[PDB]
Amino acid sequence: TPIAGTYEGEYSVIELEADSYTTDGWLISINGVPSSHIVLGQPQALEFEYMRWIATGARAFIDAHQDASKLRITHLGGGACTMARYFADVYPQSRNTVVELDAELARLSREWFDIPRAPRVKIRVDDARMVAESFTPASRDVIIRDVFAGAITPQNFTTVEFFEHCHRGLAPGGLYVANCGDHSDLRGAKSELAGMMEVFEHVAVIADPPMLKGRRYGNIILMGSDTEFFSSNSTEASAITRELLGGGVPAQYKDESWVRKFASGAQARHDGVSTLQMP
Repeated sequence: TPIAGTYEGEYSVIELEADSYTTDGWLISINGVPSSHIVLGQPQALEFEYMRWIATGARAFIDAHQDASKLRITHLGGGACTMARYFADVYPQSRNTVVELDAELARLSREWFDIPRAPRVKIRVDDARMVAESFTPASRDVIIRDVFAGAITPQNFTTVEFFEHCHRGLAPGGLYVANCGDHSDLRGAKSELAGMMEVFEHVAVIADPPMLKGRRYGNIILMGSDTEFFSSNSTEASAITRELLGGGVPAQYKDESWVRKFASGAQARHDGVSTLQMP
């Protein structure tokens, strides 16, 4: 069992709180921001809406297009390794590699956050941008980006150069999926999409409707692949939709045609010029 309290991470303060009502339920917060929720022994139980959305969009794609018995999923970030733990249970032959910045969060995840052994879930303590730059061709089938959840994504995870590294690492036709937090101008999400469209042939999104409506900050799941995404009037899209209506916040699947209009006019981002200073 986890022990409730405050833990000093390498890059963050980590707080573990036991659910009052759920046996073996645990909330994990990072720098005061709720970041994951788990129920021990129930690796498919998710409480974070955007995690449910990633699960729905990624499973629809994997089920339609990929071979689960040999699936390789790279998680660039991911609070408590919970998404990795989820996919490891849904796809019991999958190999999930989580690249985590914080050595102490990595250690707590292995000890207390109820993950299966490596290679089903394998943690690498490293800078995720640097790991992406070293991807070799066709070395993974899915990449899930979930860095610093709750914050606007660091710029180096949003550029054409980053997406090009991800594209090289993906098996032909593989899936890129990102959690993007944005406030209601949506300039961040739209610029990420603009960069993704230079790199991947196809894009789709799963969106929080009150954020699209400018009511609040929210999450949008950005998907890119050289494989076509389902169209809005398909039976697969209806199945995705029924799942998206099952959470506490009903969400919407938007197909490539919608995304190209949504992000029209947005400018892709590029890595900044080098600002390295030498002694």
